[PDB]
Amino acid sequence: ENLMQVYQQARLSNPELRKSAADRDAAFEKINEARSPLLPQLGLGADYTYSNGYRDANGINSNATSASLQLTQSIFDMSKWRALTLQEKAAGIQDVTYQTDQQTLILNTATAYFNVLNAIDVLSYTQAQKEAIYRQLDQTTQRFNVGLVAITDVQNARAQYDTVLANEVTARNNLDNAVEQLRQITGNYYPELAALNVENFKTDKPQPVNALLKEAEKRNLSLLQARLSQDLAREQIRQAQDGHLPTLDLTASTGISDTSYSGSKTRGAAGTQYDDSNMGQNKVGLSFSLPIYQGGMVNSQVKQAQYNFVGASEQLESAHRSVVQTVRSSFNNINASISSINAYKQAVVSAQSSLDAMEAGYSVGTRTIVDVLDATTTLYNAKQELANARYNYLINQLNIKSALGTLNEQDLLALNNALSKPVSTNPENVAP
Amino acid sequence: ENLMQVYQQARLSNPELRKSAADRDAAFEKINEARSPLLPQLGLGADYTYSNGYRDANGINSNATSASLQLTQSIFDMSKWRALTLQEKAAGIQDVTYQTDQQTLILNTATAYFNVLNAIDVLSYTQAQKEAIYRQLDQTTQRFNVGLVAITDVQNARAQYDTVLANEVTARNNLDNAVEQLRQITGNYYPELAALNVENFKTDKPQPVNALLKEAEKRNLSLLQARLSQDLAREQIRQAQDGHLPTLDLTASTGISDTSYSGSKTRGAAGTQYDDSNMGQNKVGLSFSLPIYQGGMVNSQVKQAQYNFVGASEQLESAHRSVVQTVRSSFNNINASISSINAYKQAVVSAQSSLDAMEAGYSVGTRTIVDVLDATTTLYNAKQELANARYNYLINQLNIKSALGTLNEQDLLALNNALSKPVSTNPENVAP
Amino acid sequence: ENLMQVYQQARLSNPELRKSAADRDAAFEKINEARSPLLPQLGLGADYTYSNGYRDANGINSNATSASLQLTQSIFDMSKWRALTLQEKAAGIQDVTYQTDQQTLILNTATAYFNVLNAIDVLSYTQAQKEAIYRQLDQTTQRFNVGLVAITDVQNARAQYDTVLANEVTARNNLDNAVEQLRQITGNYYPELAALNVENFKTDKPQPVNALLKEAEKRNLSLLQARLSQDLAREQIRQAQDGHLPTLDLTASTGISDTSYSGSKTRGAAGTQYDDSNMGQNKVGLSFSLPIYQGGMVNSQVKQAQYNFVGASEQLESAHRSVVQTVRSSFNNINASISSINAYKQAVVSAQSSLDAMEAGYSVGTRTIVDVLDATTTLYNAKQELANARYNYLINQLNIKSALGTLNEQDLLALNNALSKPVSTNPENVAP
Amino acid sequence: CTTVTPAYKDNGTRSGPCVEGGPDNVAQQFYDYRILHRSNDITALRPYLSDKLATLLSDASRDNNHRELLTNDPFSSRTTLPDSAHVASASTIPNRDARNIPLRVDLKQGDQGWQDEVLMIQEGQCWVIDDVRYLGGSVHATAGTLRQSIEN
Amino acid sequence: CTTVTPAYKDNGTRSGPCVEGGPDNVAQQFYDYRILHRSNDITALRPYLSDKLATLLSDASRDNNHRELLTNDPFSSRTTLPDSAHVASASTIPNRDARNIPLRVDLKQGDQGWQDEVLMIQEGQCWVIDDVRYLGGSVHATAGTLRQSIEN
Amino acid sequence: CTTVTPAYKDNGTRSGPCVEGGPDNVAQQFYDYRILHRSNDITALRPYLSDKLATLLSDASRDNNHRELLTNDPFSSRTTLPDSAHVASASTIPNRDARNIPLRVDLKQGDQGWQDEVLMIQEGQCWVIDDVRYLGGSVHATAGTLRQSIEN
Repeated sequence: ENLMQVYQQARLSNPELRKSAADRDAAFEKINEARSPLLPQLGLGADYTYSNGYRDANGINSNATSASLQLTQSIFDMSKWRALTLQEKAAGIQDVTYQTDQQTLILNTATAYFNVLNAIDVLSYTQAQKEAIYRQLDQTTQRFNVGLVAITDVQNARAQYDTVLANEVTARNNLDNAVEQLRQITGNYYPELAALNVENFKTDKPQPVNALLKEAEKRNLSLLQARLSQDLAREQIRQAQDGHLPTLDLTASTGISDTSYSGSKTRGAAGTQYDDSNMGQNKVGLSFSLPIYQGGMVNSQVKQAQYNFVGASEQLESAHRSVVQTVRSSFNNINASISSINAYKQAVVSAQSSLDAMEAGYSVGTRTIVDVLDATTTLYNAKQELANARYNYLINQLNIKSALGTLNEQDLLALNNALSKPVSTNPENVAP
Repeated sequence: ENLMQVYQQARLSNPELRKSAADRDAAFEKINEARSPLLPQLGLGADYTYSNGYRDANGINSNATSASLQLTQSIFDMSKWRALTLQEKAAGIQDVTYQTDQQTLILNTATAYFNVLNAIDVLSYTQAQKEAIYRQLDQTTQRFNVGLVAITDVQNARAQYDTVLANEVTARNNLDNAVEQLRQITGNYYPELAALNVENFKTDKPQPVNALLKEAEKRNLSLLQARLSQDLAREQIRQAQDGHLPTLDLTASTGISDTSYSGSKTRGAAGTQYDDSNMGQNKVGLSFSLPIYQGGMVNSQVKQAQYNFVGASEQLESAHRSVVQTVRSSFNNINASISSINAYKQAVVSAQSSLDAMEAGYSVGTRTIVDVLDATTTLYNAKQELANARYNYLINQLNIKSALGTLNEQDLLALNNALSKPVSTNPENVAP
Repeated sequence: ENLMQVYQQARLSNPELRKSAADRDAAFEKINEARSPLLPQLGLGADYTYSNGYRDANGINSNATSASLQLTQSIFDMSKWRALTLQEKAAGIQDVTYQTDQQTLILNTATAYFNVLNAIDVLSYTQAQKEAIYRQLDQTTQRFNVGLVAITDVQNARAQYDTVLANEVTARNNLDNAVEQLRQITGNYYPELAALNVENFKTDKPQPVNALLKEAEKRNLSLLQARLSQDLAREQIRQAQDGHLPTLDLTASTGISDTSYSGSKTRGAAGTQYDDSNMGQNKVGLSFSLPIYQGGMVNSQVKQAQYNFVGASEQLESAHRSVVQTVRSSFNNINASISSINAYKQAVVSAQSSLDAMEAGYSVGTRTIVDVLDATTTLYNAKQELANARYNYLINQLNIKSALGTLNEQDLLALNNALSKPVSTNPENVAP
Repeated sequence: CTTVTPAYKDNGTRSGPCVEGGPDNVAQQFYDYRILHRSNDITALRPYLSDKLATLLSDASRDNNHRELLTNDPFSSRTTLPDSAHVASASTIPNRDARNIPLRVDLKQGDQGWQDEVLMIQEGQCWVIDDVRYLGGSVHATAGTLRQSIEN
Repeated sequence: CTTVTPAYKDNGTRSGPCVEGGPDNVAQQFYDYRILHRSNDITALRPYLSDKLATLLSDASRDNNHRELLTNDPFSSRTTLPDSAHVASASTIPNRDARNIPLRVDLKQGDQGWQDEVLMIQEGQCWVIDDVRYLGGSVHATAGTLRQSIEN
Repeated sequence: CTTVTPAYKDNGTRSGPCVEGGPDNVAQQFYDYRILHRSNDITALRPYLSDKLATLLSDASRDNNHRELLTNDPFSSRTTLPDSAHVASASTIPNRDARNIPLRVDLKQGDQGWQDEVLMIQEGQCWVIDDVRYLGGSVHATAGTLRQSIEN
C-alpha cells in the first residue's frame, strides 16, 4: 500500500474532517435561516374568553370566541439583509476553515506513514545490535570459563545484554504504537507498506524564498480567513449603524368573532347594546416606526463596533507577520535538511568502508567475529539515520507546500514515485 | 505519612475538585429553573393614568386606576418538556466530567508523591558525587604541591568541583520545588513521606489486552460523555422539530377599575354617559395558537440540528478510536517498564560487584580511596535509576487503571502495601 | 540598538497588545450602553389601517390614521444599577488583563533580544569548530598522501567535515530565525545589536523570599483579577436575588388620530354613531408591577449564583497557591543561575589555561597547529556557554520581577547599563 | 431558497448488494431477518456487510479457529438470539457527507436487555452494518468489538 | 421540586469546639470578640482556629523566636487592635461542598484602612478562620501571611 | 456620559508633514494624486511616507539596483497606472490606540481589477500609507511586498 491508497482511504473514513463538513453545512443552512424572517409570516390563532361582571356591572356575563388569521411582511427593514450578509461571510470563513482541515489531514497522514517506516528501520537496527551484544557476552563468558577475566566483566556483559533487550522491547512497542496511530488516522489496519526507493530519490533545490512569499501572500488560508474576518467586522459596524433607520411593515388579518351575553342586567331594557354579535373583519394596515434618542444605545454600539474593527485589523496584521515567519522558517528547513542528507550519506559511506576493512581482516585472520558484527551494527545505525533524514526532507517539502496554502493530492502524486518496494509491518515478520 | 493519608487530605482541601463539584451542583440545580415555566405563573399589576383630550373632544379629561391579578398556565407545549430533558442530560454529562476530575486528581497526587521520592534519591546521589569529586580535587592539589602534574590538571579539577557544586545546588532546588508542588496539590506542608520497600514490591503481568479493551469500551468516562452528547444532539433534533406543534394556555384574571371623567364637556347635556365607573371583572379564558409557514425557519433549524447530530456522531467515533489507542499504548508501556526494571536490577547488581572488587583491592593495598569513592558514586547512580524505574512501573499501573476508567482509592490502597519505611524530605537533613 | 530603544520601538507597533487595548476600550465603552436603558426613552409611530366589516357588520368600512409620540422612563428598578456595577467590574478586570499583557510583552522582547545574542555566539563557535575540523581533515589527507594511515581514516575525517558543515548551516539558519523573530516582535529588521559587557555585568543576591511573597501577595496581577472576579460573582448573586423586587415607571404620550367611516350601512340614518373623528389625546400615567410566585425562577437562579460564587472562591484559592509556587520556583531559579554562572566562569578559566599551554608548547616545538586549533575551539565553546548562562541569569532576574507583578521599563533601563558594545547580526558579517 | 453543496464528491466503491436505505431502517431490517430465521449464516448476510466484514468472517470461518464463537452469535453479545430489537431513532441523514454513525440498538430477551451498539457506514449509496461494539455485560466470547475480536 | 445530592460524603474530622456558623457571621463574631476583649491570647481563641493554627501558634510561642510577632498582633497587618470591622458578605452556602472561602475584611482604625484578607474552611460541620494574608500596606512583621510567617 | 482614557500616552515621533486626516481619505487622496500626475516621483510624495519608506525608496534609487522596479511603478502590481481607484471603507477611528490598519483597494483599469492591499499607520497625529502588499495575479516584478522587495 503506497501513500496514494492510504490517503484515498483516509479521505473517506476520517472522523474529524466529517465534523468540519457538518459545520460547513450548518453554516450554509444558517443562510436560509437568516433569510427566513425576510419572508412573509402568517399564523392562525383562536381565543375563547368568559367574563363575569361585578360591582357596578353586577349580574353581567359575556362569552367571546374569536378566530384570527394574521399575515405580516416587512417592507423596509435593512437589518434582515445585513444579517443575511453576515451569515454569508460566516459561511465563507467556515469554508476556509474546512480547506485548512483538509490540508492538515494530508500533512498528518504523510507524517504517520513516514513515522511507521522510521520505526521499522529502528527495529531492524536494534535487532542487529542485539545479535552483536549477545555474541560479545558469549565471548566474555567463554573467556571467563577458560579463565582470562574477572567475574565483573561477565556481570558487565550481562548488564549490557539486558539493556539491549529492554531497548529491543521499547523499539517493538514503538513500532506497534506507530501502526496503531496509522490505523486510528485511517480506520484500517495496514500489514504491508511501500518503502523508499533510494535510486529514484533525488533532492532538488527549492524556488527562491521571494517567490514563496509572493505566492503565500495571495494563497495562504490563514491570511484569507483574517481578511474575511475583517470584512465581517466591517459588516457588523454597518449593522450597528443600521439602528438609526426607521422601519415599515404591512399587516393583514381575517377575523371571525362571536360574542354572547347573559345575566340579570342583560334581561333588562338595554335592547340594542346587549345582544349576540357575529362580526367578520378583513383588516389591512401599514405600521411605520422611527426611534429617537435612547441614551447611548446605538452610538455606544457603533463605538464598540469600531473598536472591534480595530481589533480585527490588528489580528490581520499579526496573521500576516506569522505567515511571513512560517514561510521563512519552512524555507530554511529544506536547506538544513539537504546539508544533513549529504552529511549522513558521507557517514554511511565511511561506515561501509570500515565494515569492508573489518570483513577483509576477519577473512585473512587478523580479526574476530565480534568485530565484524559491531561493524555491521554501526552500518545499520548509519543507514537508519540516513533513511530518517530522507523522510524528514520529504516531510519538510510537504510542510513548505502546506504553509504556502497550496497543498493537495498532487504533492502526494509527486512523492509516490519514490515508493517502490513493499515491506511488512508485523514485528515477527520484520524481526522474529 | 503514607500515600493513603496524603490522598485523604487531598480529597478535602483541593481547590480544583471543589470547583468541579460546584459546577455539577449548579448544572443539577438548573433543572428546577428549566421546569419552572411549566408551573403556573401569577402576577399583580397596578396602573394609574390621566388622559387629556384635544381637538374634537376638547376639554375632556379622564382619570383611571386599575388593579389586576393575572394567572396563566400552559396546557400543551412539548418544548418545555424537551428543555427539561435537555437539562437532565446536561446534568448527567456534568456528573461524568466530575468523575473524570476525581480520577485525574488521584493520578496527579500519586505522580507528585513519586516525584518527591525521586528528587530525594537524586539529591542523595548528587551528594555522593560531590564527596567523590572533592576527594579527587584534594588528590590533584596534593600531587601538584609535591609536584607531579602541571597546573592545567589542577584547573580542570577545580572546574569539575565547581560543576558538581552547581549540580548539587540544582538538585536541592529541584527537591524543594517537588515538595512545594506537593504542598500546592494538598494544601499542607509535609516533612516526612513513606519510602519504597524492596521485599514487598513485586511485578505482575497485566491481563490480556483484549479484556482491557472489553472493559474500557463499557467503562471509560470519555466514551460515556460522547454517547451522552450524542443523545443530547438527538434530543436537540426532536426539540427543534417540535416547532411545528401548536400551543394552548389557560388564563384567569381579577381586575378592579375606578374611572372618572371631568374637564368641561362632561358637565353638559350627556347626563348618564359621563359618570364615574367602578368595574370589577373576573375574566377567565383560553388561548390556542397554531403557527403556519414562516419562511424557512423551522426547516433550517431542523437541518442545523441534523448536522449537529452528525457532528456528535463523528465525535463519538473519534473518541472510541482514541480510547482504543490509549488502552493499547498503556498496555505496551507496562511491558516496557517491566523490561527496564529487569535491566536496571542487573545493572545495580553489576555495580555492586564492581564496588566490592574495588573495596577488596583497597583493603589488600592495590587501590586508593578515590577508586572506591567512584565505585560508590556509580552504585548510588544505579540505585537511583532502579528506584525511578519502580516508581514509573507503579505510575504505569495507575495509568492503565485510569484508562480502564475504574480508578478509585482501592488502587491506592493496593499500592500502599509496598510503602513501609518513612524518610524525611528536608534538604538539610539528607544533605548536611 | 540597545534594549531600551528596541522596547521603545516595540511598544508602538506590536500587533498583539493593540488587540488588548481595543478590547479594553470596548469594555470601558460598554458602560454607556449598560446605562442607556436607565435614561429616558422616546419614540414615534405612525400607522394607517383600513378595516372591512362583514357578517353582522356588513357594509362597514373604516380608515384610521394615527401618529403617536411616546416618552417612557423608569423610576425604581435595581436591575439597571446591578448591571452597571457588573459592567464596571468587567472593565476593571479587562484593565488588569491589559496590564498583564504589557508585562508579558516586555518579557517577550527581552527574551528575543537575548536569543539573538546567543545565536550569534553559537554561530561564531561553530565557525571556529569548522576551521579546526577542516585542518584535521587536511592533516589526515596529507598523511594518506605520503602514506601513514589507511583510507578508512580519510573517509572518517571527510564524514566529520561534512557533519560540521551541516552544523554550520543549521547554526546560520538558527541565527536568521532569531533575527527575523526579533523583527516580527518589533516590526522592523535590526542589523546590529548591543552585546554584553564582562566587567559591567555583576551578579547580585536576591532579596529574601519572604519579602518576595509579601510584595507578590498584594502586587500580583492574577490575584487581583481573581479577587475582582469574586466581587463580580457576588454582584451576580445580588442581581439574581434582585428578582424579588417590584418595578415602577412612568409613561407619557401624544396621539393624533383621524378616523373615517364609509359603506352601505353607514350611508343611512346612523346620524351620530358614524361621523368623521379627529381625536387628540395627551395620555400621561404611571405603571407599577409586582410579580409573585413563578415556579422556581428566582430561587433556582439565586442557587446557581451561589454555586458560581463558590466556584469563584475556589478559583481565588487556586490562584493564590499557584502564585506562591511560582514565586518560590523563580527564587530557586535565580540561585541556581548564580551557581551555574560561577561554574562556567571557572570552566572558562580552565579552558584558557589549557589553550595557553598548547600555544606555548607549539611555540617551543612539541605541538602542531591542529592542537592549538582544537584548544581554541574548546575555549570558544566555553565562552559561548558562559555568555548563554549570563543571558539566562538576566532573563531570570526579569522573570522574578514579572512574577512579583511590578515589571516596567525601569527594569529594562537597569538591565541596559550592561549592554554597551555593539555587534552586527548579519550572517555573512559574523561568518562569511 | 438555495441548497447546500456537499463537501465530498465520490463516497463510493461499493461491490456487494445493498438494501433500499435508512440507517435505522437497515439496522431494523437486519435484526428482523436475524430473528425470523435461526441460521445466522454469513453467506446470506452479504447485503448487510460492505466489503470488510464479509471477507473477514469468511476467513474466520475458513481458518477453523473461532468455531465456538462463530457458531453461537457473532453479531450479538448473548450466545443465544434476542427476542426483539429496537434501535435508537434517527431522523434521516442530510446529504452524502455522513459516515460512521454509531447507533445503540436495544435488545430485549425474556425479561433481559443488553443494549448493544452498531456502526453505520455508507460505502456508496447504501447503509452498512459495521463494528458491533458489544455494549453489554458478560459478553459471549473474545472481547471488545467484532473487528477487535476477529482481527489477528 | 427535586434536590441536589452532595458530591462528597465526609467533609469532617473536626477536633476542637465549633461556633454556630456563618462565614460572615463567624468573622463578625471573632472580630467583635477581638474589639471587645483586648487580650488576643491564643488560649481562649481555640474555637475559632480550625485544627492546627492553634497548634502552630503554641509551637511558635514555645520555640521562643517569634515573640515580637506574637506580642503585638498575629491576626492583623497592623500592630494595633482595630476600631471597626466589616467583613465581606456571603449570602449563605448551599449544601456542604464548599471549602477555602477567602474573605476581604475591611478593618478601619482612626481614619485608616488596609482591607486585610482571611480564609475560612469547613473542617467538619462548622466555619473556621485560617491564614489571614495581611493584604495591606505597612505589614507588621515577618512577611506574607501568618502561616507563612510561622512556617518552617 | 463618561469618556474612555486612551491606552497609550504619546504615539508620536513624526518627522515630516502630515495630511489633514482620514485613513481611507488619505488613501483616496494618494490615488487621486497618482492618477493626476503621471510621473510617479518620490520627491513629491514626502508627506505620504511616514519615516522609513521615504528613506528606503531614496536608498533603492541611489544604489542603482531597483531602477526597473521604480521606473514603472512601486505602488501597484502592474507596471502601468490604474484608471480609477476605490479603497475599502473604514468608519473613522476612536481615540489614538490604532495602527497597522490594512485596507484592500479595488483599482479598476480598462475592464480590469487587481484589488491590492495597503497599510495605514498613525506615526504621530496623522495617517500614513505604507507597505503595499501586491495582492493580485500577474504581479509587477520581484516578489512579496514593496518593503520585502527593496530590503537588503
